[PDB]
Amino acid sequence: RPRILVPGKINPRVLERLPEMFETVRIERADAALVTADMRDVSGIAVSGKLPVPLMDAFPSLEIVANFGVGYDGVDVSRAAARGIVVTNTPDVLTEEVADTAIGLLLNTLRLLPQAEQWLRQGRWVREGAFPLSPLSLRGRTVGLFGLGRIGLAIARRLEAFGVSIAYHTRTPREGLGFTYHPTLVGMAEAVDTLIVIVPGTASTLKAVNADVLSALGPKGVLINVGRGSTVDEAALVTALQNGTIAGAGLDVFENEPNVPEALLSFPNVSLLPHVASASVVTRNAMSDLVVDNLKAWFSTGEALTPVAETPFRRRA
Amino acid sequence: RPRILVPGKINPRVLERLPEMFETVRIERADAALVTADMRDVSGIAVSGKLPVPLMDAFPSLEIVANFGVGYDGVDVSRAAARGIVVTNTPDVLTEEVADTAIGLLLNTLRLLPQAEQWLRQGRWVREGAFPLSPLSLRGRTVGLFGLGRIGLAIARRLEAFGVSIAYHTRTPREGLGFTYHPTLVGMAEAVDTLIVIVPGTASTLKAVNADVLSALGPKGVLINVGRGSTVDEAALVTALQNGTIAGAGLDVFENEPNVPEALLSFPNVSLLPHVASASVVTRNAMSDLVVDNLKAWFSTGEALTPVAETPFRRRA
Ligand SMILES: NC(=O)C1=CN([C@@H]2O[C@H](COP(=O)(O)OP(=O)(O)OC[C@H]3O[C@@H](n4cnc5c(N)ncnc54)[C@H](OP(=O)(O)O)[C@@H]3O)[C@@H](O)[C@H]2O)C=CC1
Ligand SMILES: NC(=O)C1=CN([C@@H]2O[C@H](COP(=O)(O)OP(=O)(O)OC[C@H]3O[C@@H](n4cnc5c(N)ncnc54)[C@H](OP(=O)(O)O)[C@@H]3O)[C@@H](O)[C@H]2O)C=CC1
Ligand SMILES: O=C([O-])C(=O)[O-]
Ligand SMILES: O=C([O-])C(=O)[O-]
Ligand SMILES: [Cl-]
Ligand SMILES: [Cl-]
Ligand code: NA
Ligand code: NA
Repeated sequence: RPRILVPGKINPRVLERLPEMFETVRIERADAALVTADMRDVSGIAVSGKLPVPLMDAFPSLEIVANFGVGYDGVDVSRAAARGIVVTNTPDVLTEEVADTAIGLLLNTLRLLPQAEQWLRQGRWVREGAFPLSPLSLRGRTVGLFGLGRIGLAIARRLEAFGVSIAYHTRTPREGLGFTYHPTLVGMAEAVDTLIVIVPGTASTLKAVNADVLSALGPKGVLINVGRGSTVDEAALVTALQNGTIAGAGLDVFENEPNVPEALLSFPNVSLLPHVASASVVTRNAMSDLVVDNLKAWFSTGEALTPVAETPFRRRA
Repeated sequence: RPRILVPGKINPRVLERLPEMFETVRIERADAALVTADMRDVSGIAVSGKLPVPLMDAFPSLEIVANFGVGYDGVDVSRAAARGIVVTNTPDVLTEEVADTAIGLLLNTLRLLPQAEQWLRQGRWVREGAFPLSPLSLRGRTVGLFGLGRIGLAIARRLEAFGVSIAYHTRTPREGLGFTYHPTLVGMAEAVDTLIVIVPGTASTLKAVNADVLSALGPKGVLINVGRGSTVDEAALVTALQNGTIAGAGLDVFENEPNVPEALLSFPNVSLLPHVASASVVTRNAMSDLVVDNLKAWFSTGEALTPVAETPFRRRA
């Protein structure tokens, strides 16, 4: 039985299913200091969260890293590729769930539904009367999707049914769709009043949503981030909200989770979520299955199910 | 200049625009006791909320009641019709807004987004870690719309883009659509796991969502009510939630607003809103304009813009 390392916390379904083919090796944190000599025969890793290079490089027989999540920025895929290690992620099985969350977050941001529920639950409906009217609405908005991949397209399909205009920005256009392409992010931001962020966290997207993009978005502007916190210049966002440069924001992800700047907590026009876009039992069960099924496919057939683009590898044993 | 009575609270936009053609007469509550002899020449009423018959019958020259809202169950339309009084409502201008709110409420009910935001805002992400996974999801659900009118159809169009099956129950089928018709409410409830209520509050819908309907909905069942509180047997709903007969509920409307039963507040699988489905500035401005424009059309041309079905009347002066 190949030996699979699981560092730190992971969905119990992964742990439950690894014994179908594997011996499991557990360490308490993703930390190379916890690796003992008896673990040097480990052939695979299943991981949720960051995988530091020193931990990855502690295993000379490592063949595969199975990442829990579609984003795999916590894995140094360049180093994995240089070592001939395949990296797998969990695309597709979470696409519709994340797109649902994005829409919920957008509606909560615009219509203040969480605050309205608080008003009721605190007894204010009885004592004070109606919750104040929301200054914003989805009606009449124009939405720009930064990213139009698996998840961005699913978000766009939803938004088509809400009667809003849709535009998008990607490095390469996706022709065949009826959406307006913008070759620059700032150009799209100028044209739209609602910006949805759903790109990976890479060097090319680092602080792409900056002061210039937020200024272009404009005074009716609403920012929704369901991608990675790294993509938004978080200090610039706080400034834009403070000054009324933009009208609101809804964020599922942040620069340094679980820490959220105190200033972001003060704004009554901001909705905040603790990175919950895929966080249902059914979707996390599906993600768990795909982590395990990648490992099973690799060790049984030599072909993973969902290798990442950077590692189109086949097993050599 | 005709004199228009405004009893109790109304959107200030109504009050701002009435002077274009009318003299306004205000009373503090919708209460016949507040009517003075000098008010007996009043020719119209603009009202948000209930209009008791004794108040309506205090005005012998009354020609028109302009209701703020598409639902007009707070007006005794049978008595208005018997007196030859036209009744107007505010359809269409709120359709897309209410449909938006219904989807937001559904997503908040299923994915616990308001609770997840509370977890973050209370500091729990830091010490306790991730918000627990939501037991429910929209993924794989089958939705039954009780009502498929202006607003029900708008909700269905949205839901088509979320990849869920859609069925509906109305007294008469709407052929031409690709949705499955059910001739009974209980039959639809059997077949679906998600019931969205969007019918008017009438004698025929009074407690239609009862213990039998909730039992048929079943143990994965989610109830969303954005129609009228009268349509749901609220005591039966509390029992069903307590016993695990159904899995969750999201409610914008209640039997005796603003009072919500204490038991409903205790359930962690319930989202509650203070009747906010149309409650944005833009949509309430449009509703205000339609109340005033009905009154202006009536007194200038003798034809209202949006008379109700029960009063297809033309002005006689
Ligand atoms: N909040 C959460 O829980 C979740 C967050 N995520 C995040 O969402 C991301 C996207 O997921 P998914 O849709 O499956 O990924 P895809 O690879 O299918 O799509 C990525 C999109 O981003 C675009 N893109 C990438 N780099 C740039 C760039 N520099 N400038 C402009 N566009 C760029 C791509 O187009 P092109 O290549 O043409 O530029 C493509 O349209 C994940 O990497 C993850 O970080 C996903 C799931 C859960
Ligand atoms: N929470 C909120 O803020 C809002 C609530 N509302 C409520 O929503 C209601 C619906 O508005 P709207 O869609 O514009 O109205 P419509 O008149 O356009 O649609 C009403 C629908 O209900 C159906 N219906 C009526 N009685 C029954 C019955 N006994 N059994 C089955 N179906 C029935 C009708 O079909 P059929 O006649 O064939 O039965 C029709 O499909 C309003 O009356 C109002 O009370 C609306 C807006 C705001
Ligand atoms: O990429 C993911 O799936 C994530 O955000 O966890
Ligand atoms: O019927 C309406 O529009 C309402 O609920 O106010
Ligand atoms: Cl998980
Ligand atoms: Cl109002
Ligand atoms: Na703009
Ligand atoms: Na059922």
